[PDB]
Amino acid sequence: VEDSLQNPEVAVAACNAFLEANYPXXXXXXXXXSAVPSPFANTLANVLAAATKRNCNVELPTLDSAVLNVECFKKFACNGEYWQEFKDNPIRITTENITTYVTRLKGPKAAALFAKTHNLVPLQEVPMDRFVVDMKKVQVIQAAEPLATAYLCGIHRELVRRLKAVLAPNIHTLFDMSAEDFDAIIAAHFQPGDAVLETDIASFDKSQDDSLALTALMLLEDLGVDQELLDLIEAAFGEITSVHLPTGTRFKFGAMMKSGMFLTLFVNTLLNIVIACRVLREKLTNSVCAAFIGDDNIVHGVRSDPLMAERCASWVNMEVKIIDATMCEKPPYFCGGFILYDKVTGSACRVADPLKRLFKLGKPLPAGDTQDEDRRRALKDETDRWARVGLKSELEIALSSRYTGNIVRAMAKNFKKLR
Repeated sequence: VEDSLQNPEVAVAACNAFLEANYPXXXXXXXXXSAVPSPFANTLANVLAAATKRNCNVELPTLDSAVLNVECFKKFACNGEYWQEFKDNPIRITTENITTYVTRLKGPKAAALFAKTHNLVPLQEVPMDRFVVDMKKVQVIQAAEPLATAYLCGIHRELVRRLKAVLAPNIHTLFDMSAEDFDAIIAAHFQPGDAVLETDIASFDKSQDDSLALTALMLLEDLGVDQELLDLIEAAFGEITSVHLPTGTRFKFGAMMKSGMFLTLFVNTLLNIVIACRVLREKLTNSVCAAFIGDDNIVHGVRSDPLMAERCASWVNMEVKIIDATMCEKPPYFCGGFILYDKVTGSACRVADPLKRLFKLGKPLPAGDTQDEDRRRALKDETDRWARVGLKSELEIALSSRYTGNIVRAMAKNFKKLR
């Protein structure tokens, strides 16, 4: 009955019909990791506008809600340490923090000559005046742009791991996390029949609650982001993330804006954590494992109640959407894939996602673009992962939950599915 599919064109037709039926190492769709238009990075622009209204304009019912948000975040997801130590010591990036950037990106002698080229006095904080200038607020000196980019990336790395410092051992973020670390975390705590609360947030591309922007600002301040770093980020992006990008247009941005995108994703993940602290409360603290990335989160051992939703809707312009899931029954989704249970090995693993991979190969690929796995071998090997018998039934029920239903055989001829 599955014999037609091993023709490539019946396969592509079944894929088109499936992807029409359900139309609406860790692809989240340095690093430390025909559509609707939205700004370059909306949430960062919101945060900087809130920073401007911190003094230019002064909003109780929003600032009080922001305070309640920060205190829920600090009580339900944090161990309770390093807050005064992080406030009393704002983030300052050294010349060593730039070496470990230029070496890990281009090499040791590159960093030697770079520091050697900008008088990077070692063990010393990088003096901001070497790459930003006041006007008579601040502005990037157009001469040395790589320095500003490197020190923005240093801010990003320090923010990431300081968040890692403040959070409780059960709260996990996908930053700085190797695939095998995530594998171990997933395998230790996910057995067949476990309850998993999955959550999506589909509105980080639109105006915040404004209390959420002010919350993110306060949490960045508590992490060590002072007014000077704020001024730096303003000069870097305060005139860039107010503009929408043409949908259907390829852009090859510089590194400063990949870093802007990075702390945008960071602020989004922070807001995800605070929203989960807001909805789950104690059930988040006592979970043995909670994972967050961007607008994706899963929480182990927690099941919904009729009254999570009256708080899920408590945000304007936000669509916070719960999903109840059960290991091997409702296989949960997280960050471009499912959490299945390989059960020849007897452990839970995370594997990628056919709907998203196929909707991804629905777009054309040129030759100038590097192809680590061209001609659908990146598809061949995870077809081999989800067409082996320790996974395939758990996956077919996962897709019964998501979405014939045996498209994995149709996925094996490559350039036909692009259409």
